[PDB]
Amino acid sequence: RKRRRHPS
Amino acid sequence: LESQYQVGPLLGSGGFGSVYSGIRVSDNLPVAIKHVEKDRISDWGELPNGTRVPMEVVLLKKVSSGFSGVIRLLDWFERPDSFVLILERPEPVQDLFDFITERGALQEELARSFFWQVLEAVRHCHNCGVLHRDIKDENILIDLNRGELKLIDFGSGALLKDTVYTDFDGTRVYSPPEWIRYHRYHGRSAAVWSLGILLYDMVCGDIPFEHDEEIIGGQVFFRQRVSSECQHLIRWCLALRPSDRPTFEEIQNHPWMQDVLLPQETAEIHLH
Ligand SMILES: O=C(O)c1ccc(CCc2ccc(O)cc2)cc1
Repeated sequence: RKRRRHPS
Repeated sequence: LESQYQVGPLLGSGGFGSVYSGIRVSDNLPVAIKHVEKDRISDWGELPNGTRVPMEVVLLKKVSSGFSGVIRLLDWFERPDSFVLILERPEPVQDLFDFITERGALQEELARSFFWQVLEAVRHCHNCGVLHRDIKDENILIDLNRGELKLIDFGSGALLKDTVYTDFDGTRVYSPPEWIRYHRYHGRSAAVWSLGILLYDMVCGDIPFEHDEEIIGGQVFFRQRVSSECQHLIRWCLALRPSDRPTFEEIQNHPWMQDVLLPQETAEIHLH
């Protein structure tokens, strides 16, 4: 499964 | 002054922002030199000297007492088009997002120690009048030798108040359902919601929600083996109604939180 960062 | 610091190269290829490696010439202390453009600053504050500075500087100064758990602002400068922030630079570090990416779901003993230290750091912020508003694994540094966590990036924060917040510039997938639905939230219970997302992230290996519909749906599926005590804490932090969420005291008194490891034990058991 794709784990990603999330911009503020 | 580039006379007071030896400036080195960009840190993290810009993933922390415009942050450069530095060394304080006075005593070879490692520093992180963070640059913020005036044109890109959301909220402004006034210093006790009456000087107009970015809110991030105001919040950093309010928490900079030297408690280990938040990044310490050592100094700052104003330039024509920017402000420069001199932050302590712990070494060696890895941020908790990268740490979870390559370790996977963390053992509950390790998640307990990490979560406990995040709780103490957020309590320190609130005690200093500061609401961080962007608690997430990306904004947490692990000191890999000492086993100590550091909360970073106050660029979305605000002064702590008891009245309602109607603005928000933190991370949406960590924001609470009352923000998604009504664009209103109170500071402490919104922080508790983001801490539930963080705790799930630690023991499951990724955050639970990606879409607005999941955030407001009120259903937490556990994709990893997690103790009943930990699941209960997570679900309590992620109660849909803010008033159903625990206080920080109730979190730290929860059965799952007892018998936490010390930071040094944590480093020796799980990091060295
Ligand atoms: O508060 C912030 O926004 C903020 C705080 C700290 C940093 C520096 C992180 C770091 C430390 C050591 C290292 O070797 C590489 C990166 C960046 C931003």
